[PDB]
Amino acid sequence: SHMGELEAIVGLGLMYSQLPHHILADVSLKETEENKTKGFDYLLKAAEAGDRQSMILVARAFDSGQNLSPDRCQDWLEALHWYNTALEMTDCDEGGEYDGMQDEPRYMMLAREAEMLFTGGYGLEKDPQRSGDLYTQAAEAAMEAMKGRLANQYYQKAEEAWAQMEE
Repeated sequence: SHMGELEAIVGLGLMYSQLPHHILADVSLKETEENKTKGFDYLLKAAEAGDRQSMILVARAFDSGQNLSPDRCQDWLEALHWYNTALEMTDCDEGGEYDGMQDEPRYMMLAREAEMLFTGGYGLEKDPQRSGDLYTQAAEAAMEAMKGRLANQYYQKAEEAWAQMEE
């Protein structure tokens, strides 16, 4: 025989009205919603909205200078103001710190604020007594957090504050 070998592929070329979605499927949305939500105005609008985490973000943004952008005047009074707010509006200070993950470390926030207030920065007033007291609150918060080393560290910092406070 001499037929049947090498079958010509004919009667093919159908089912084109389906079109695999793996090809030729523009499903890209022209809406950069996520972009403007990652913008300074949003963080601070949410800071004014009442979002504690967002307040901490803008605070550290003013402090670190990074997200504040370097083309803007570095003010630490606004930062201080926001740190105050976070501490004053937290419900984990009066015996309500039972989350497990300390995403808001009271003692470290207090410590930073203390240092800020005790140093100054031209625009921020140096109030030694507030810093001393703040170190004590920080260290006590650390004691409560079973952070003995940090407590005695800022306590030693506190002792030096009142030692230099005697002027």
